[PDB]
Amino acid sequence: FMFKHIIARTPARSLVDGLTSSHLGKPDYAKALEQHNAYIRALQTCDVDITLLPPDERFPDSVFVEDPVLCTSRCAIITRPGAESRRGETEIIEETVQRFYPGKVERIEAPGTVEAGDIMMVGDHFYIGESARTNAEGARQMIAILEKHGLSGSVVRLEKVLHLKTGLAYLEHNNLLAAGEFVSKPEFQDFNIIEIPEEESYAANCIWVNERVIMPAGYPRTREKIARLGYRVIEVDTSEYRKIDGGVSSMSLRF
Ligand SMILES: NC(=O)NCCC[C@H](N)C(=O)O
Repeated sequence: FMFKHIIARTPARSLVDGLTSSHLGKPDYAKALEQHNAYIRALQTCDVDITLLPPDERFPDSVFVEDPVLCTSRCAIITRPGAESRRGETEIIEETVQRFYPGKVERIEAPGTVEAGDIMMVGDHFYIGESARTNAEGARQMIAILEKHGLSGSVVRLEKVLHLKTGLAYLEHNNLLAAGEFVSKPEFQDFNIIEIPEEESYAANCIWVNERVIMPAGYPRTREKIARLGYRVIEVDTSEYRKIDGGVSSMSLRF
């Protein structure tokens, strides 16, 4: 398989006020702009076309387009963010999704809450984390939609991270990056688990795109663990997004 498209959104000046549970300082808007540009330039080398949406000042975290939608090979499901300040992000991305998925857009409804960063796609199976942002009802609604379309899904329990993909990344070919509490999960033991060292935990969030793997710059052990598997590794500094608990998976929709 291969992805044909990516969707992303320019960061807003209000990014400095993005939600966070970290204490790594506040994002520097000018520097964040340069990093997002570097991220797009990396994506321009991955044989995909890119749809880059304009910034929206009303939504500080709207650069993290991964959360408001789940794009699959069969349909797109608009989610329902658990974070109060981000629920409205579904509205500003709906027109784009509708253009790519005519007559194939589904949606999560109350009382469900889902943020797609909690979803990890492995073939036609979708692992969905039960977090502070994605509740069991939301997971249920999503699994039912996936099943309606011939896909499958399951719930993964978590307690220590913001979203499932904060500490996990599937790089195709059975290669799974795992950090913290996901490393010893029974559901993931038939994968080739690549345990991320503690000092480099942030680097568990990486993206496979057409045999290239885009990862945060500054995590050398992880970079070598991926490189040796045969992937073309591209390093992009995302330090300003790390400050507001986001990374490379967070910043795009890939399908
Ligand atoms: N899928 C993701 O990695 N989402 C990260 C969202 C970070 C944002 N500052 C938030 O707290 O919602």
